[PDB]
Amino acid sequence: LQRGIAACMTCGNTKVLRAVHSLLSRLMSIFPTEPSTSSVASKYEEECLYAAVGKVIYEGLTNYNPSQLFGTLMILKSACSNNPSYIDRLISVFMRSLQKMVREHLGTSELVMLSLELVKTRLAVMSMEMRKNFIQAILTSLIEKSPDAKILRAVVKIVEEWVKNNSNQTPTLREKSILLVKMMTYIEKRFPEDLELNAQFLDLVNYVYRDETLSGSELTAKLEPAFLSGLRCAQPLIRAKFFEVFDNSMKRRVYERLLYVTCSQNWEAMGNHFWIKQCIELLLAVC
Amino acid sequence: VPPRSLFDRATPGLLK
Amino acid sequence: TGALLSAFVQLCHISTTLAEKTWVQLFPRLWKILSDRQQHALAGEISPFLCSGSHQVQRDCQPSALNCFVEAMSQCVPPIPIRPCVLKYLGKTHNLWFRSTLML
Repeated sequence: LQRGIAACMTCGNTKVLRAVHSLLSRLMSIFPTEPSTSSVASKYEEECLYAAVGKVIYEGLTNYNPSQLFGTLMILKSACSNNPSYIDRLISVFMRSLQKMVREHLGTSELVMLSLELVKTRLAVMSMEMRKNFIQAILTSLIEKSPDAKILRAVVKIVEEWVKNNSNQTPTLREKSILLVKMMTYIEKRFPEDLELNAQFLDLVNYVYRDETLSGSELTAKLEPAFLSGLRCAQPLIRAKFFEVFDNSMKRRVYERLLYVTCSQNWEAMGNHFWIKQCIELLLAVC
Repeated sequence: VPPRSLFDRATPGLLK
Repeated sequence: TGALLSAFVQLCHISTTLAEKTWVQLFPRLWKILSDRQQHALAGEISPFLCSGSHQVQRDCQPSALNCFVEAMSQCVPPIPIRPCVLKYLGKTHNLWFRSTLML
């Protein structure tokens, strides 16, 4: 069967790639082609013949779409099922098609981008040469010019997972804060009605403010508008979880809170809001 | 810059 | 009492009207309990906060926050120190025309 199933890997789609996904259960065992040479497989590789096509598929997609796009999606999902790592050579040629399809916007491309962001974010190995371009493309397309809300929600998910880990330090504070501020700026401007991704971003910033405070305290300076917006949001649970952290940061004394709200708090970032109700919140919670 | 933070509880000028 | 204040605040959240009034009616109550040492500094630093520079986006807000804040401040018993220039500025920019004239 190793000689035959390879034919299906040639992207004879006819909606059979979903059936090729069935072979993922087999790859969950070892998939030893990445951690070592390809010759470490024992009479089930002829994963050499499959990795070969998975690598060569970049040809048509980079030399120029939905067909080859879904083919790449499924083949990289199957190959990256068990072993999350893969050689940099294929990334360097595949991530070009990402931007090429991104700038082509002028339906399945959304799912392709979702899968690609899922597969690429597992490991970061570039020496800040192309990774810069990766983060720039992210912040300029998935946040600024993303037409669909699902891809924005997915990038919010990936950056949440990035800020969530604590062990190993794959992300860095600079690009993290850049992504966070670009989100704060655009996510609420271009998607005000879709409260789902807004609540997700607000939960992300609430976690950033709540957990890992001993490590990060400079990032809070730029994200003041995000915190204020989450405090004045129309959702009661988000407002409550934001006020519970806004209150504990100050002494439970009426004079201290009054001085704070009168000289240390800047309401400019609020924006045409009746912020005095937050003053009522703060003055009545200390009772 | 000093270890400042707009979210902190820095309340200056209590008697100044 | 904790069950009353939480629901009171959650009710003031949704209604901008009849919540401005709560601040106008509660702030002077707070001023009453503040000692002279606290009241002096608070009144001396409120004017910088009445200006507060870029806190002007409320210029087009119907119930501008500065309106409610200066109303509450004026409704206190001892609030002597307030500059007339800032009063006229608030009256012109914000919807404080007649209140500012009465104070002046």
